[PDB]
Amino acid sequence: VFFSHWTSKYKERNPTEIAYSEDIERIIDSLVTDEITKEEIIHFLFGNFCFHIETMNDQHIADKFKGYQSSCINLKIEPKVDLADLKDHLIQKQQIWESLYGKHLEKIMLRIREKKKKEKEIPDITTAFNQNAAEYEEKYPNCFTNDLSETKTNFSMTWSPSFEKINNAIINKFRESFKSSSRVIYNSPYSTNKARDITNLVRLCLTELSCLTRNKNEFCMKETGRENKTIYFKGLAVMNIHMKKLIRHDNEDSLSWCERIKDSLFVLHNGDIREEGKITSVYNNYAKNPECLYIQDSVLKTELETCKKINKLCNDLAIYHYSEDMMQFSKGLMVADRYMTKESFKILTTANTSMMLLAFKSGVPYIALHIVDEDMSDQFNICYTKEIYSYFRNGSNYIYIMRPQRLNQVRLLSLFKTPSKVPVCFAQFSKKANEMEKWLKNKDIEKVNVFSMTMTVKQILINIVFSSVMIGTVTKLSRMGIFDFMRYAGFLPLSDYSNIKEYIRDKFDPDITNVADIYFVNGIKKLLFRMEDLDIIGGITDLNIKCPITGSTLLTLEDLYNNVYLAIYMMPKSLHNHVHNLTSLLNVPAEWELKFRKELGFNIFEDIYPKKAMFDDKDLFSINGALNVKALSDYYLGNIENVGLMRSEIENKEDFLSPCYKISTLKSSKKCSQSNIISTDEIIECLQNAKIQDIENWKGNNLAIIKGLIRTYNEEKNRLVEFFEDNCVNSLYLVEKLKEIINSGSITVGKSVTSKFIRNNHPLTVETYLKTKLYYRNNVTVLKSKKVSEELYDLVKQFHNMMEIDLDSVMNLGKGTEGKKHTFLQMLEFVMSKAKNVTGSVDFLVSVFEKMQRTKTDREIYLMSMKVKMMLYFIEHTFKHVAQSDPSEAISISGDNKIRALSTLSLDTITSYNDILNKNSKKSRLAFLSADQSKWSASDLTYKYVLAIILNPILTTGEASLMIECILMYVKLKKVCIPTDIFLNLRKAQGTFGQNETAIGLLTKGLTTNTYPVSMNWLQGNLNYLSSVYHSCAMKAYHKTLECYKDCDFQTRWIVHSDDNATSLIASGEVDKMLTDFSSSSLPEMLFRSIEAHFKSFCITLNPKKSYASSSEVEFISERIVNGAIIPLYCRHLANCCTESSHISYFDDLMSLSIHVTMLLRKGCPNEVIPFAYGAVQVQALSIYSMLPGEVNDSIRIFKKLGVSLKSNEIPTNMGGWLTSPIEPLSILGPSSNDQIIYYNVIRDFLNKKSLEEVKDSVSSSSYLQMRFRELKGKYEKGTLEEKDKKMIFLINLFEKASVSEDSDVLTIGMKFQTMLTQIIKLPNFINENALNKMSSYKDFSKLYPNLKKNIASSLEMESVHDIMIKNPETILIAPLNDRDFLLSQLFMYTSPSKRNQLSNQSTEKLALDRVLRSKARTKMTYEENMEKKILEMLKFDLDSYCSFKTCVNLVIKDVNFSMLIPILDSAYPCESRKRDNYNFRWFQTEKWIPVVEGSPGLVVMHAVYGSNYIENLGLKNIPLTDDSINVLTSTFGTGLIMEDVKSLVKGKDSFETEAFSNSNECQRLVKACNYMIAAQNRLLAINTCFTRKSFPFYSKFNLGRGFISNTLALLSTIYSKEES
RNA sequence: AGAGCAAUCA
Repeated sequence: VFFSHWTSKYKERNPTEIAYSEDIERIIDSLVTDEITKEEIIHFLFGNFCFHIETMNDQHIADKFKGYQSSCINLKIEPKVDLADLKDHLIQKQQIWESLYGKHLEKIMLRIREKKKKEKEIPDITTAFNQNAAEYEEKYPNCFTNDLSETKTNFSMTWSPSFEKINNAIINKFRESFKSSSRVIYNSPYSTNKARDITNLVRLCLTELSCLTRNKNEFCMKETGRENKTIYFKGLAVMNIHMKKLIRHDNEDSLSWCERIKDSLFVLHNGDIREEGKITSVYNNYAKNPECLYIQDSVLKTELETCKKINKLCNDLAIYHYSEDMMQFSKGLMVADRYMTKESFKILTTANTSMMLLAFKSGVPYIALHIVDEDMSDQFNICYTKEIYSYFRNGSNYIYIMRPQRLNQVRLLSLFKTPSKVPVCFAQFSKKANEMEKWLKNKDIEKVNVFSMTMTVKQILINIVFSSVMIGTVTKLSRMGIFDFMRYAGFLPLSDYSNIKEYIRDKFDPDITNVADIYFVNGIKKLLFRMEDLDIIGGITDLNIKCPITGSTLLTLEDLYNNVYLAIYMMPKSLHNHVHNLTSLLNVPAEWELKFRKELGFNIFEDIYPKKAMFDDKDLFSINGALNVKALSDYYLGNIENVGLMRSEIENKEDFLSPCYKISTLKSSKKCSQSNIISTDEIIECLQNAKIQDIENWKGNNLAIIKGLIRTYNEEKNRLVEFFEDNCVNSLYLVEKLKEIINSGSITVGKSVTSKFIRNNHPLTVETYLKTKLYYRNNVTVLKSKKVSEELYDLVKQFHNMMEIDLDSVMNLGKGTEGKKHTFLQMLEFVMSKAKNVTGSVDFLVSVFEKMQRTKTDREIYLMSMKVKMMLYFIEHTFKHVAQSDPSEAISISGDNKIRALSTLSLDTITSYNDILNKNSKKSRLAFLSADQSKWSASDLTYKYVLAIILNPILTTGEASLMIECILMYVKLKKVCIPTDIFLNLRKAQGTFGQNETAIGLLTKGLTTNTYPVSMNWLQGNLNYLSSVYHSCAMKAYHKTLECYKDCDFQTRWIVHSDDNATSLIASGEVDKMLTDFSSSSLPEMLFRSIEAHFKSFCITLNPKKSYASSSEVEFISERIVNGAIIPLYCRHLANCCTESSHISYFDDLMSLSIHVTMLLRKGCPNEVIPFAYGAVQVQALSIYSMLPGEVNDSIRIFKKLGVSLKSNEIPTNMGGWLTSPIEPLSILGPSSNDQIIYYNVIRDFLNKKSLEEVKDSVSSSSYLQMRFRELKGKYEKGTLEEKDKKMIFLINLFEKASVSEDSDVLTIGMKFQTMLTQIIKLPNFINENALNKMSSYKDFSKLYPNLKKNIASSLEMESVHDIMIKNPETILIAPLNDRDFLLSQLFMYTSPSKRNQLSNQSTEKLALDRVLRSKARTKMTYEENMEKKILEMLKFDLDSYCSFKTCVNLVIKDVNFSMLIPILDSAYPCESRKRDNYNFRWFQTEKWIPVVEGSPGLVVMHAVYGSNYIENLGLKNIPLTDDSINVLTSTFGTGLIMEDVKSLVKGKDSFETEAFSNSNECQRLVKACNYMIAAQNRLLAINTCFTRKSFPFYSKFNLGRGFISNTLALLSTIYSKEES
């Protein structure tokens, strides 16, 4: 049935004695027990498919039986002759294999009893802290000091005192103040030549050098005296342009000092006099009158007043002005990295009236100067006692000079995100503080003041201000460490967890280097002391204390979880040093491989002899062996039901029989890191053709090779001599030529210059130096990051025997659909036959790159080659559907909603069954376990998967052999290549200081090899489905083992993600005797110890610290759920709103952040934080791209200057507008709703109607838009235009010019936003030529069409190129149908300007600085002038825009979601009758969705957390617009190649005449009007489509659809929140 | 002086 096709060519290959390795024989020989022998285990293993015989085809049964007979013949036994004999043997087997679970149960009970007695008990938390400090002191001697005057800087690198007096005025004020007598006073750091030098330097630079000037602020130094030069040079000598000093955790002096620091900072913040600014304007717009974001304003009146009071406190506590000063100073410091030299300096002044920075030429050093009044002098001295060098007095003021500093670009960006970070932290902490929010509710907005506060509330406010500043201005790494400890130290209020003292004893890092984080450490210590003192409301009886903001009288656990996780998630990412981070990341697999190698008996040099028979129920690296195959057989038998249907579904849905470019994963542009090196033949032939007469004529590769071998002769003479001996016959000739070269004197030599030799030279030089350096009878290679699409193009070229690109070979074959194609497994078998040949095993080589994981500890990403990527795709996608049939598995998720769906399904099913089973039973106990495995990749085995390939009943004999061969080569041939820069750094350090090395220097033979072996550690992310299938198999085996206990009945449930586990267990019966036998005091303790023992038997290492068992709380990955009620956890979206952006435009960034705003609205956030989230995303977008109000490059200012009739809130977001949509259309529809509402409002205003029903009823009748356009034309002709008509003209022309926009040569088969408009304005990216030159498709393009196309004859070549494009339009119009449409499309992608900038490699952090430099520049006109001429061209009428107006009206009206949301939003009853009976943020739930998911019916909920569908798919019209605009563009290029003044053609061919008729009018609009009435819908056989009609079908029906209706669905409420009433 | 703790950037 269903025509089972042989999907391989390896039909005659068996898993044993036919594949490349004989490891299967000793895998078998290591599996024999005392009761089950060799013929028994091979009978079961190679013939257990007979249970899956009712649902397989006859060819499948015959092939598997022939494979069984061949394998049993190969393994030297007598096979069974018939199926009935095999079934009789198999039922005898199933008896002797079912007699194992009792032995396994006794083994885990003995293991639990053995592990119980070995532990040591920590007496208390203080002793745990002392033991951690003692072991850290043993690791680092003399680290702890008692002198506080030698620690690090306290208040980061920033100092912002408030100023009381209302660019050159501040500078000459500092000039006037800095000319008094020398009354310089120095201070001790905690109660002096550098201070004298810096004081003389600042007084010289402020007296004699500031008045040669440039750019009104930057001055140099040449024409001054010798004494002034000496003072300046001493100042820069001071500037410079283990040694750990730590303080203990039990210091009370640091606590008192930090309390005084907090009080002095709060006194300092209450002195500012400014009341206008840039951040203040946007935040006061969004939060001063927050009723403009809601629809039903009158039904809630406490929430909006609380938001207003928080905004008033932010205004009165200088939060906005402090953030503005930080952002301005960071922008100035980023800008100051310019073409200046070391003898010139810059003066930086922000809008603050008395703060000055002296910036000099790693970073930019600077000096800060402040002028404080007499009343705040002592508080300034206390608050900044660490960082004051000197101060003096002038009149009634004090002048302060601060220390020299230095900052990196990432820290400058982190300080640049201060207005996004700080105010939302202030808002959330002030909301979560109970006494603060009740005082704000008690007092009125006219009477809230700082000086009217109770002392407790004032202390809470001081803690909130200090915590908000220290969170939003994070620069160091000790804060990152203590917040990671605060992340993992929240497991106190649960049951048995085994990390109340062990986690603090092991994983705590006492890296306290200043006195500000002593506050956080004391807060977490107070919380743990209170917890150890001894749905769910917490803190009303625990009486605990918030870690950041003290905040007594806690309401719920949700507030503390959100506060702590917001503090975790609002840290930067890329703050680690590159060399140290990469050495640690390369050191972890080296030691984790040396541990396995030294444990299991292998020495360093030998290979990976697979099974030593020590992989049998041991501790470190072992499985049971004879239990794993029974568990896998039982899992397959209970899981796989229909083998033929499952195989057919795999072949259809995953596309095994499709060509490789039809696979989405193997086609997209990622990095694959192939190997590339210059061969030795090139080097020796370059040395042969090197001419002593042409020493001065050496340019390029010859010079690079010559410098490399000159450095090799200077450093490793014997190595180079033996290299010449083993690679050239005329070694003496090469040696004497070397002597003649080095005796010429026309070259340059180099000493030890660290990584600068790599940095400022050619890569060819350093790679030939490494190759000539590390010659040890081997081949050393480096890795270069290539592209996946480019490697697929090269592989498709190589499969068709096209070694070199030929003009006629590609074009001669591939006619139509019925031309030559290929399949994925044909390519895979060709690639495997290539890679099995002897080539040095270069295909299995991995490069390691650094991921950014927001923590001080860092993860890594691995780059595997194309061949290994294809075998991993094969394995991981033939195991994808096996996980899709498992209901207890959660890697086959439909996004993020399904995770919560099956988590709540597990919890509510086990709670319901416990409530059912509790009635009239003997005893009942329930437990849950949130588990996290220790090391999922390094500590696990890989030969456990070979045992799982064989038992698969889906596969047949021949594909399982190929998978076994792939895995056996993957284990044995894998190695990791060290990057060249850190390799040379390690070699230099070992040469000059160490002469000995660590585990990496033991795996490498004394740092003489670039690559080191890693074998049993399959790297992270490579096997994500197989490991989860094995995890579920292990859990099912655990349940079947628990079934064997006689006294009690156990029911287990589990949810499996890779490296995750959420187990739940109900036990009934003799629970006391059961717990006595299991040596546990409670069921969570039993579950913890039994799961640990069983997983250790299944080679899965459980982490005893970061895993906890409880009785009512489950945590799968996040968003913990208690008693069937979920905890929201919106703080991830809250922190993502303020930190992460794409930095590609303003429009795209605004929609990307609005996605997070919508998701935060769906996750159930309080009403107060919503305007601050609006302001935060607006501050980020406007501060990076379209400048925030108060400066040049605005948009409202440009509109006001040009006098456009649109209002301030009517600007669309593509023109630089603001996110001004209401909240319910945002939460339901999405970020495109503001553009839709703007267009709908101007459409209703122009058509003079009242309701959407009337508008659509008038539009649906014909002869209406024509008469409206005729009336508008007559009004423009007479000149009696109105405001509504001008707005409609502007928006019609905006929609018409959005089709043109700029850089619109993109194919864009799938868009990101599905928005109605386009981007319109794009700053040109940083485009190079070297990265374009490295591409092999670019080399093929430059070889096939010559160097005239590299960057008369060029015109005719481009004419021929577009002629062959016009002759085959399917190449540029469709994604590649077959061969002769993919590779030549890749060559065709390089034609014309503005098509080669689609290949971009700029990171998201190196693009923001480029955009900051680019926006204040000419890229040539300007940004503001480009915008001004765009509105000047847009304000005119322009003719034949009726079709654009009609399509705009149709696209607005036709949306079913909009047309069903708008009347029910306009006519929704406000409250009651089971709508709005609660008011504590229980209106954000009901009025958001309950009329809507009752309008779109199928629900009964009142309080829910939503995971929505992709119902707003507004992308079925923009893709036709893009496709026929692309066809119009290439037709325009062809006809402009033909002739000029193309308005009417000269009667060429039929395609030219039809394209002339197309572009006489608007082609996209008239083909839309044609497809509106025609219903052809041809079958796309690529034969009759050209026969029927060329142009209109070829750019109408070839987008696989026309303009049709959308679909609505009921928003998919995952599960309820806890219902309140 | 500042950043970091593989003996690193200035």
